[PDB]
Amino acid sequence: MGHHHHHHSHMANGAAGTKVALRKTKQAAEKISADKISKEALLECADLLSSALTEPVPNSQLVDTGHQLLDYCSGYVDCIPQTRNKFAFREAVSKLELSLQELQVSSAAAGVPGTNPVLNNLLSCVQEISDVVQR
Repeated sequence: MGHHHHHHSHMANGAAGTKVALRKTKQAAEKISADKISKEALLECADLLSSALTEPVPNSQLVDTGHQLLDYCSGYVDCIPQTRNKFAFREAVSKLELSLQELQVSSAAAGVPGTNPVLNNLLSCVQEISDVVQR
């Protein structure tokens, strides 16, 4: 216990733009985290959403948990050989990002189950994304 510096998990976040430089392009698949994005890993991350959209949780948790799927998808999508699936994957991700960004500003309730139809729209997108990989 401690009543002086009372802050749990306070990571020293301090990088004013410095960490944003050559992320515009690539460098080497070995170092690129996107090359590490595994098929099963993406499915498991999506499973967090399907669960989180059926269990009552705060808006922050919903958006932040789904927010990672965008990085996984944006990197993994180009690896998909079948262009049909790759396109169906693109649209699903496009639906996911729009739904997530509107959910955070349309929170209002913040922590109320079923509060916004957007939650079901997210679920629809997650089902599509996983199913595209299962095609």
